[PDB]
Amino acid sequence: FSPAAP
Amino acid sequence: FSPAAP
Amino acid sequence: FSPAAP
Amino acid sequence: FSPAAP
Amino acid sequence: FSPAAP
Amino acid sequence: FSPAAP
Amino acid sequence: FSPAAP
Amino acid sequence: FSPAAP
Amino acid sequence: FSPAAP
Amino acid sequence: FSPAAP
Amino acid sequence: YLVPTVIEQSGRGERAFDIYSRLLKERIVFLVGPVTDESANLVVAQLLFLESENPDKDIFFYINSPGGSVTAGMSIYDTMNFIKPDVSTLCLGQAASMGAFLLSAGEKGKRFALPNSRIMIHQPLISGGLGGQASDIEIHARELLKIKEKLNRLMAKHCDRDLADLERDTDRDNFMSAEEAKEYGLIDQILEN
Amino acid sequence: LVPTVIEQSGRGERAFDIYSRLLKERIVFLVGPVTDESANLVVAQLLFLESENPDKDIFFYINSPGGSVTAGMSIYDTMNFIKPDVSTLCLGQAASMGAFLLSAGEKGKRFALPNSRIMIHQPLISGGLGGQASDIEIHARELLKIKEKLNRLMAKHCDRDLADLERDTDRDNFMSAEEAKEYGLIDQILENR
Amino acid sequence: YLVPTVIEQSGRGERAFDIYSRLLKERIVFLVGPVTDESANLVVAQLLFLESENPDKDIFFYINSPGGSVTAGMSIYDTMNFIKPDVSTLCLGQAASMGAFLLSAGEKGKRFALPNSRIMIHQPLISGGLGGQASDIEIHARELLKIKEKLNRLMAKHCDRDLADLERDTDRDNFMSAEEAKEYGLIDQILEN
Amino acid sequence: LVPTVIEQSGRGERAFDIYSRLLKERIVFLVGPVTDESANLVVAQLLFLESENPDKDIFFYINSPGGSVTAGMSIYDTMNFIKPDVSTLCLGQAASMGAFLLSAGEKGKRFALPNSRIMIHQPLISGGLGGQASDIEIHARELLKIKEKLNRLMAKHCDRDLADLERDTDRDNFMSAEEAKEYGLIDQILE
Amino acid sequence: YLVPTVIEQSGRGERAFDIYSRLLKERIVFLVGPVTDESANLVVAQLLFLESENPDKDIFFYINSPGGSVTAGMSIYDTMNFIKPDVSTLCLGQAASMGAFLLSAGEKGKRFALPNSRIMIHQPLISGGLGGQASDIEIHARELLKIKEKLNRLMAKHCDRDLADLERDTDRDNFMSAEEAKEYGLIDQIL
Amino acid sequence: LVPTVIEQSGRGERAFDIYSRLLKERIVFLVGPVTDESANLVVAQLLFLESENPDKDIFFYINSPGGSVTAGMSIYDTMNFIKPDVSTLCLGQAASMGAFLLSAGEKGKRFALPNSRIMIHQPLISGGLGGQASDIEIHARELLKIKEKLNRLMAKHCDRDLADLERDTDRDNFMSAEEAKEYGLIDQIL
Amino acid sequence: LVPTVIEERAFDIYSRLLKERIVFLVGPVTDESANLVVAQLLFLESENPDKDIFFYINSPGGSVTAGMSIYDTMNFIKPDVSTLCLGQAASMGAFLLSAGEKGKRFALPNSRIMIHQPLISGGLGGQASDIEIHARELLKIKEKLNRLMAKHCDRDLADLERDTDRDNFMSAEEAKEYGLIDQILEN
Amino acid sequence: VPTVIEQSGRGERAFDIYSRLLKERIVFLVGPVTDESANLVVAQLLFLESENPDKDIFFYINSPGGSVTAGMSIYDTMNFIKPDVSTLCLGQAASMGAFLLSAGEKGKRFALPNSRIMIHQPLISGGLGGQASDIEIHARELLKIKEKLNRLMAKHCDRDLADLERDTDRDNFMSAEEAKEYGLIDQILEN
Amino acid sequence: LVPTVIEQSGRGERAFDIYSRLLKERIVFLVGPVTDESANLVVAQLLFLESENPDKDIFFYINSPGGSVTAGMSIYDTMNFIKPDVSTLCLGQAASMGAFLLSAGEKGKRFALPNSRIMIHQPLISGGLGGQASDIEIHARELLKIKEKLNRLMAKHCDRDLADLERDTDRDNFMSAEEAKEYGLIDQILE
Amino acid sequence: YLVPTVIEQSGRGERAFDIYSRLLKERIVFLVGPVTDESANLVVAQLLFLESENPDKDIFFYINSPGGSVTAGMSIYDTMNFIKPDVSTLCLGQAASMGAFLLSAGEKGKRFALPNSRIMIHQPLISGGLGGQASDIEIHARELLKIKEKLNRLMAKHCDRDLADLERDTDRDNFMSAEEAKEYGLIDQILE
Ligand SMILES: [K+]
Ligand SMILES: [K+]
Ligand SMILES: [K+]
Ligand SMILES: [K+]
Ligand SMILES: [K+]
Ligand SMILES: [K+]
Ligand SMILES: [K+]
Ligand SMILES: [K+]
Ligand SMILES: [K+]
Ligand SMILES: [K+]
Repeated sequence: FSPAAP
Repeated sequence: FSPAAP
Repeated sequence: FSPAAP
Repeated sequence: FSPAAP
Repeated sequence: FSPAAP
Repeated sequence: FSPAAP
Repeated sequence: FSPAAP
Repeated sequence: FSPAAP
Repeated sequence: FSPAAP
Repeated sequence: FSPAAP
Repeated sequence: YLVPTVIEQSGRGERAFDIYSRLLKERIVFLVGPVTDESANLVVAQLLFLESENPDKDIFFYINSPGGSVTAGMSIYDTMNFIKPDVSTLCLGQAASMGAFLLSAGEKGKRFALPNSRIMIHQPLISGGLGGQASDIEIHARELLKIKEKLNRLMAKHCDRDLADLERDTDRDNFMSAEEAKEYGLIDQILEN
Repeated sequence: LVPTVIEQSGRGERAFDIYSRLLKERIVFLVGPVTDESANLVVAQLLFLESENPDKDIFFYINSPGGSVTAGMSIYDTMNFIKPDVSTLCLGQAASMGAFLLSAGEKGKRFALPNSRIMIHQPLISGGLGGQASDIEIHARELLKIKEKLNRLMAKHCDRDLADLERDTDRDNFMSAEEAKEYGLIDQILENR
Repeated sequence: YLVPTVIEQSGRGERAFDIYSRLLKERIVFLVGPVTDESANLVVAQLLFLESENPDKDIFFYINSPGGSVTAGMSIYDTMNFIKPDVSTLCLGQAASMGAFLLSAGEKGKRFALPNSRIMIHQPLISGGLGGQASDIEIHARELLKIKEKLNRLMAKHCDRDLADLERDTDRDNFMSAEEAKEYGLIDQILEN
Repeated sequence: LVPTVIEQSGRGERAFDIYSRLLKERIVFLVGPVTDESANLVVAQLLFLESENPDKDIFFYINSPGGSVTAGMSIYDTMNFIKPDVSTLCLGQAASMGAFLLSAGEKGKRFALPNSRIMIHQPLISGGLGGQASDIEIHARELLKIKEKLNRLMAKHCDRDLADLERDTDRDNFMSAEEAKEYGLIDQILE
Repeated sequence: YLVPTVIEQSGRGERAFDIYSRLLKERIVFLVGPVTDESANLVVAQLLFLESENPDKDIFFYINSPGGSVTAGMSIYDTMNFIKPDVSTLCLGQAASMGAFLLSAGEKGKRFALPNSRIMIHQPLISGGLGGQASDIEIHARELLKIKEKLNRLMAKHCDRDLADLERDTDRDNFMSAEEAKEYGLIDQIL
Repeated sequence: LVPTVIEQSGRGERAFDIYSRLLKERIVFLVGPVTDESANLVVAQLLFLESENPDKDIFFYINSPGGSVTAGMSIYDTMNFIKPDVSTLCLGQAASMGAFLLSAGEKGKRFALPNSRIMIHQPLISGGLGGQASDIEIHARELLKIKEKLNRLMAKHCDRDLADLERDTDRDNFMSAEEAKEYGLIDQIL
Repeated sequence: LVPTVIEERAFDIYSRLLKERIVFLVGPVTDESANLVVAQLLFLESENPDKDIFFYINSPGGSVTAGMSIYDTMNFIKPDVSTLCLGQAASMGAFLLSAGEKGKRFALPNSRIMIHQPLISGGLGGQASDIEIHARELLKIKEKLNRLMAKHCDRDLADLERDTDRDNFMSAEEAKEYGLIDQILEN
Repeated sequence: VPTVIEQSGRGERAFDIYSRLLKERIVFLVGPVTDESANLVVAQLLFLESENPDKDIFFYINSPGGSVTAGMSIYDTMNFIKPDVSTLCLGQAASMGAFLLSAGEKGKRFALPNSRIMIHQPLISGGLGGQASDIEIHARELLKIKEKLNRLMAKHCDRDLADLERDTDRDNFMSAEEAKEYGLIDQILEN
Repeated sequence: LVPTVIEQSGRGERAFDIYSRLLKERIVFLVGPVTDESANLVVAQLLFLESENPDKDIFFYINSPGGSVTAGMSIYDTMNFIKPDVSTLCLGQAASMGAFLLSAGEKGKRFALPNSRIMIHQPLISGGLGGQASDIEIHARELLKIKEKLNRLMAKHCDRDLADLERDTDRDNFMSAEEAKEYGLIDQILE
Repeated sequence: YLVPTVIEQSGRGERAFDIYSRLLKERIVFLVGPVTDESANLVVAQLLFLESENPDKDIFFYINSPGGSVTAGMSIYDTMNFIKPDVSTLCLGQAASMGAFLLSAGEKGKRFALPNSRIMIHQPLISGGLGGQASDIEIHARELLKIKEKLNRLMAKHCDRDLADLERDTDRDNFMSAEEAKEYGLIDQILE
């Protein structure tokens, strides 16, 4: 899940 | 239970 | 149990 | 059951 | 059981 | 059953 | 299953 | 199982 | 977990 | 466990 | 369980009775707990017996039931309608499903509930299930639907209401206080003292 | 086993089970969990005693963990309907519906023994709610209706506000006999005399 | 199981009795086995009946019990203390927990044990669980502690001892011979022949 | 089903279940496991029989595998308290608490049928001890007091030393009627 | 199950009896089904009762049993031998194991079987378990063998045969017709 | 426990479990009851074989008592969708959904071994229908749609009149391989 | 037992289809079956954030929260997630199918779709207060699912409220007509 | 299940998909928190730090909760190690799951738009049984846990202690937006 | 399912399950109940790590409710025998034998994480003591020998009076990480 | 029940082992938990293998067991006695019943216990089980008594003690500390 996780 | 039953 | 019941 | 018992 | 009960 | 009980 | 999936 | 499958 | 284990 | 096993 | 013994006075004779047999002498009949073939038939038997004792006096049918078997309930229903005496009905505790049906079936004008009684109506349900061939399931589905239709038709007449109302109001569980059942037309009067 | 005791009458030295013997003194027991059958047995005894003498007090002895709400309501409505004052007495414990009925006695004549324990709480359900959301909403709603009604009637029994009972039944509330009296659930604690 | 039938040869009658009803006639009451609401209430029922037969003659309460429900026991306790007749207690076999509590509660001077009876006392136990929320467990723990405190306090009075002694000596299971129980203050006399 | 039987009476005819009939002759049965309930019934019968006549013998017939110790003790203490001599008779078997009660009959009036079996041993517990070490110690200690008391009481019954009973109950000890007599458990064997 | 009520018209009056109590009145006693402490003690009570009613008249012990408890069976046996009345025995259906023991124990000359009756004898068996220390198992092994030796010995005396005959013939299940049972010496006559 | 065998491709020496070995010759098995997992695994193999070669026949070996209809339909639709002819062969038995899938093979390429057993019948439900009449009506209606769909699709597989399938599936109908061929359910017996 | 296919490299047949960006949801939706799906979706995106992903659903439904984790992943990632119903798509399965990229939601011709309101399997037990909290939450689930389904189907909320009141079975053609899927794949 | 290829710069290597995601510093907590599942998380956190102590770690949570002691081992690890542990809720974060979610590095606590959060006080099932003393000791401990949990959640959420006490008395369900408003997470991730 | 990780190094690179990877850094886990199998596994790891380097510290991570006394002691004796210092670290909980082993770590090197829970008490038995009184006394006496030994060793581990341990282990004794340090059971809390 | 993987270094290579196989290379063999046919035969298999690797080096038999099957225990016992290598025995945790028997059976001088090990010896038990004819019970009682006699005779010899002592001291459960087991003659040394 990026941004931002990653 | 009267009246009325009985 | 009296008094009072009975 | 007789004779003989009873 | 007497004496004493009863 | 006697003698002796009863 | 193409086309189109894939 | 051939013929014919395969 | 260091310092100090390890 | 040495000495002595092993 | 233990059922207490009480003494009735007669014509200088004295009679020991279990308390339910004693209440039966004043023409009170109980339906308590689930409705089964056996509990329904016992009620039928008592209704028949009371009529033969006196075909003109009212009978007082006391109901505290979650319901139960539909065909068992109908055997009671059909006996209540057949015999000459008015069968007054009274709800104590609760009258749900077949229990409410029978409560609603009492002689019009003589359907009663105690103030904190709970009444509940809904459509037929089956537990255990339908299993087998599609043909058999269709047959039983059709019968369950006929039952649904007939019970609603009969309930509508008991409540003096339009069929569409009963169909709307039994789609899911419908809980009523004594006043709401009275408003609905399911009973006639709420007893206080 | 229930011991059999001998009562002398006019032309009938009869054997009675000990509970039938105390019933003759207008004492009715509620012992153990309240079920449809145990509650209805009580209703029958209450109706019978009123029949014996509509003016004398009735003495309702309660030792119960509570039980079925509707079964309890059938006892409640009977206590209120019949002409005799129904005195209540708590021996052992009166919890939930047992305490409800205890508080429901004729005001002034609600008693507890000194080491009696009373407990009140909001309704619990065991078993569960299944399954469709629409159905769960209906039963949840009904459960909340039962919760408020019981709290409301209790408020009247105790001469308190609904908000008091809602606060004080939120979780299990154990009371000594003295606290139950201070609360308004009973009138007097017996000891001797 | 078969309870033998016994004949009592009155004068106006020859009477058959089950053997325990026959013993009830001489003011003997049994508490045998676990103390339950129903076994306890049966004892209460006999105590009240015996008082009505003669408010002045001693009653003899024979105890062989490992204990049971605290609230059921308290209903016997409060009944023992309320009625006018002195309640003699006799331990045969064993009197444990609430059994020991009730034994020690007999009229002082009239509490007995047979020479090989076993008496045991301890703090309250629960079997089953404390569930579920922390708030609820707190409520029930506090209640258990009040029961603990109260039982120690009352036992201290029965035994004519310091509260701190009962607190110390009931911390774990405390078995006493008939002689140790007399020396402790739980009973008055050990029966000879 | 228990057979019903017509009583020989000086006041008429009375129907009885056959056991109530035998109770009229002051015969009391202990059959099967000793429970609080089976024992309290015996206690009630002993007391009742004394009440009918405090001087006539009572005949206590035992066919029992034993059972609850405390339940057994209630019978024992009742036997010793009441005025009537309580004769004991073993038919079939008297094991454990059964054997204890048999040996507890009035000296001289303890009987066995020729093929009866007697068995004695040390206390057994079933279920188990749980759970905290402090608690197991307390109960172990109570069990040892019981073992010694029972041995002590049995020795007096058998006119032997405590040490004999300790030795002879360490494991299961089965006795014929004759061996039970020689041991001192009963007085006479019936013919 | 329902037991029929029967009317006896005994000169002048009228008395209702359950059908088994009715046959007891004619000194007929049933042992039916498995022998337990309760079913055996029930038989014992009836034998004693019948002896008290008339100590000189024969008693008729009807047996339809697959057997059961050895100690329970022995309490019946000893009562049969002890009481003054001759206890005639009759096998209907079957008499197996302790059932056959009791059948063979009837007063000699008065042991009967119905013609299609089945009789079976064998050595003692145990069900369940002896579990424990070798010391405990040895003890119970020895007790089981004493029982076996005693039973063979008593059966030999009942059948008027050699111990060695009984030892070999009870090694495994030994089914006998009424005729074989008579020929063996286990019963006297076939009805 | 499944035997390991050696295949020899070119620069090969490949060990295979014996079923993965038969899969390389475009043989796919349906054995035992049809479930979501057993049906989907077949689907995955059909798709894979198509990707290896969209033109070569695939050989679907069926020894099955049947099982889930919807699971069976996922196999059916995959058979009809993919470009390769899916030949079917019944060894042992093809009952219910099993017989349905056997009959669904490419016409001309439906086979049975001489002692195979075929059985067709109407839809069943195992377990029960509870609880409200409205819900029971809904599922009963759905079951009847399945009965009709399956009879119509089966009639098309067998080249027969609908009324025949309706008549012949009312109760369990056991067919020998010859009767199934005669019926139009398979094409040839080996 | 899952067969092994060769690509130099040997694969279980499902990992072989994952390489062609095919992800399966088969059987009941649980935390574990749903999270495995989420992981494969994230992985396919890292391999190529622009190529479509193909989500094959043969499922009777299952856990709602487990279902939402898949849903929120399908919506979050850059690749279009095409959905295809083979066998059946019922309840949460039907929800995930209708949630595929609009224009790229498919069914095989004899697929079955079913939608209904949330149910509880087992019980609500305990204090009335607790039952109210959970009843309230079940109704929030019902309301959200209806609004989201309506948006998936491009229909008014009132349509789904009416149409999920009881078990609602659809053929592939009916699912397409309803707005739940876009095309039926013949061959 | 399934097997995935990571072609490194090192070489081509087959991975199960979770090990593949672990390489990107993604750690999963899925399902009930047990001693085993929590310790596995602790091991992955420690391992990721040794690989690189400065890069963020991404803790993905889909959990109904479970054991408090198992959960605290995860919590203290999140707090001890140098890397920021970002938390992300997919599906649900309930009880200890919510606690752990709220424990992510402030600013890096995330939820997906339809994820669900639930918080409440500690409960026990199975039960507390036995002696009053023992029950008191465990009640006291359960109450201590409740105080610690409220105090830490209030600190995690930047809220007053009295708020958390109020809002955890019973099951408190929150949407992602409500969880954000409460202080439980920082952002809701849409695309 | 245990994640697979890659050790990069001077070897090239190898694949490890994550726990084997942690073992390489001399970290050993005791998680969950102490059984013969889990304990011996720990023993094997202690012996192996010592053979790898008899001078480097070993790090024993404990999250355990306890379990078998005898199994626990096998770990304890191995900790005390081998040359390496065995540091102990409590995450989640160390209860009973878990706390014993925690307390047994090299003095100066016993650690707990800030929210770890420690519990100590006297020995318990579950299942029960059943059979002969002779046998129950033997097992009671042995349970009491165990109680005495543990109190004496814990007292030595904690540098406290024997009497303190006896009083403080009489019933379940829950401690925070801070209270455990104050008690002398651990040396430092790692924030 | 994961079993850690460890790495061994040696001439021309690097090799991966489950940790118990790793300890087997150093001639350490475990008996852990109940003694069964399968656990006993596994021990027998490891003993025979170690002898074939080197018939003169000691073997180290680590025992943590509550006991178990007598015949299964005897197969280990007879194997210990047969092979050329000395079988040192070491008790960790506990050696009870057949566990204590095998412990006492190590090469004399090389039987060890860790300081907190527990030893327990007692007479043979059969778990509840037995049905049959009096003849069959006699046969199995007799056999159980032979086993009892053999075990006492063999234990007395392991312990260099009088038979009458073992008979006396195994009548009921006999728990020993490591120190007591050494005083009794059951082990030789306690390791500190
Ligand atoms: K009428
Ligand atoms: K009134
Ligand atoms: K008094
Ligand atoms: K006497
Ligand atoms: K005779
Ligand atoms: K095709
Ligand atoms: K997308
Ligand atoms: K950090
Ligand atoms: K060390
Ligand atoms: K050797």
